[PDB]
Amino acid sequence: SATAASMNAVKDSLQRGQSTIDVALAAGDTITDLLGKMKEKALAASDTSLNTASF
Amino acid sequence: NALKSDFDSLRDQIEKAATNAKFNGVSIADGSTTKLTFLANSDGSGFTVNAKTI
Repeated sequence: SATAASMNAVKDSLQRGQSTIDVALAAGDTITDLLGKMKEKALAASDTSLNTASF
Repeated sequence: NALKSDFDSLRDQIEKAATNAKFNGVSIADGSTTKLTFLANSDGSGFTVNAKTI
């Protein structure tokens, strides 16, 4: 029964790891959308036809 | 002399109409650059279009 009662620390530690990884996934979705926006921005700036101000 | 004056006026008109052909500070017909290249694909491939000086 002591070995069985020990497991609550395992459970709440796994929940804390779940919450940490969920925060990381939210930040990762944000950085992924930001990286795609820089994809489009550097692509729009890559061409030589632009004048200096738009560049 | 009158025909020469008309001819020189037409020549200056051609020079002005050619010099003024700009769009957003860049021109393909004035001879200011050898060619213009516009984007053609997401990897950066361009659409080359050679300049033609008029």
